[PDB]
Amino acid sequence: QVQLQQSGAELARPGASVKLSCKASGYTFTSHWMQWLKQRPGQGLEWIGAIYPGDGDTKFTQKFKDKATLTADKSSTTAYMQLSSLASEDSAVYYCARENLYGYYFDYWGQGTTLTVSSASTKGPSVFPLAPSSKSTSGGTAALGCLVKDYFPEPVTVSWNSGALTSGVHTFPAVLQSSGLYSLSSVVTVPSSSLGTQTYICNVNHKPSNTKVDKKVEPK
Amino acid sequence: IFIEDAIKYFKEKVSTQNLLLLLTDNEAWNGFVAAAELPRNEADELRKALDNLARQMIMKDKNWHDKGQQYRNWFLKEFPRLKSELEDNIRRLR
Amino acid sequence: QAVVTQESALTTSPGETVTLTCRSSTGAVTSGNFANWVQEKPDHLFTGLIGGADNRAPGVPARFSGSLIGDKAALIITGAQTEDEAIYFCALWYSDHWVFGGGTKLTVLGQPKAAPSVTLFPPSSEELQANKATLVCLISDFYPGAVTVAWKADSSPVKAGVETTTPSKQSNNKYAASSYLSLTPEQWKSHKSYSCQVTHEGSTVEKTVAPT
Ligand SMILES: [Cl-]
Repeated sequence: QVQLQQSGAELARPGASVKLSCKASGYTFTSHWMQWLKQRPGQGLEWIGAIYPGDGDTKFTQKFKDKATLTADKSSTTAYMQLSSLASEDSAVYYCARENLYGYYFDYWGQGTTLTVSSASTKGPSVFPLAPSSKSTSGGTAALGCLVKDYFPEPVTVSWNSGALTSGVHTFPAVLQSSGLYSLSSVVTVPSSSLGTQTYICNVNHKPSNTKVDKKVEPK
Repeated sequence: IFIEDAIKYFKEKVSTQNLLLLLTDNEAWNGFVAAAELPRNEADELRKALDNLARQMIMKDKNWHDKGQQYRNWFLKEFPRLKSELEDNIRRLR
Repeated sequence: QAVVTQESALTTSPGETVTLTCRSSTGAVTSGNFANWVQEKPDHLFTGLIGGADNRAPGVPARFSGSLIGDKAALIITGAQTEDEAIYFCALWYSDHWVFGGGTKLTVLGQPKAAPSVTLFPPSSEELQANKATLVCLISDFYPGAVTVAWKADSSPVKAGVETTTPSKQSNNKYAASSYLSLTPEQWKSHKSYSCQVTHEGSTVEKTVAPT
């Protein structure tokens, strides 16, 4: 199976630079143009450029020529995009996608890197257990969760039981508070009888502050 | 070495169009190999390598695929020849 | 500098055929523009549908087809399903770069009203021990995607410290929102209860928690 795995710094200062990466696997890396795109919040896709890992050739829209630098590593089969002179308009989610050489469609996509360009301090979240109270636990099932409080910037990823628990999981989009800080909640619906016997763990990661926490959610 | 050196050049100065023009016309190849004073044995090895380079470029550049415009431009400039050659062929048979 | 134009929005119904179009500012869309369509679904799920105007990508249903009509490039959905409610982007190739259009939001009519599920959590003792308190009201699976949230302290309205999200389309086409009430530990233990009241199309769902 073809897979595109992205990685990169999620926070940068204005005027600074950052390099994002896209690791390709499952096909002949040198044979297809690797696309790079962005989506700013509340807008559509914008195409930045492409690279042909066979010979390192590149393509750009004029707008990004002296801003985005595309490179590729034939042996580790990873494409890179360096962005320079960062500004506000550069805050966006960055995608890498394969242009099928003879199909011409964009078939496989990276999961996107979220990048914020800001001069504000990172803040890591407090993580609180969201335990159901007695009146909310008398039913066949109940919702338990994690409150991910007061962080900056986006994103945070939450999973449950290191990914072995997936059914009933609902992670909610963040609120952006008037303090300028974000919060979000993740919940999972589970059988009521299991609260207090079964261990449920939320895995929270906030990379810009290197906050990585696995919080056990106890019965209330 | 020399041929190896030549390939690294056809990728720098020469466009895919110009390379095909060189490969397609036999008058053009001669003006090339004779002017370069190339040996005949080495000449074929080189003509073989450029064909190879021309093929790698076409795969790479969708502009030279069927739907690609450089192809349809090439096809447009070649059309007057194909038409007349097919017209002459028919007169004979008919 | 080249501009690509798509309809901003179209509606269809299950079973019907609908056509999306793509226009180029430089002239007619030709085969050399390699008209490219991608679908965007919730949580930024992008899917390549069509390449080179009519090449349908593997795994894409038959009901999608692509064509050069006009003048323009077109995306046809021959018998739309409710699961085709999405944003559709069209990109054109200009010799040495792609340009994306602004995308078309396709609505599929006939989806049934769904009332929200409401889950309300009191502050944790951990948060309280840190001299803070937040009430959490999670709101999910409602359609259409607008709700009103109100908080009550005992029976009185609360406006201060309320932070509420915009609704967000889930993968199953219904909406989710959340609302947070920030309090002091003092304010929390001084009322007998707090409530989250969510109104959706004239009907209200209410949840209540108390200091215990
Ligand atoms: Cl829920």
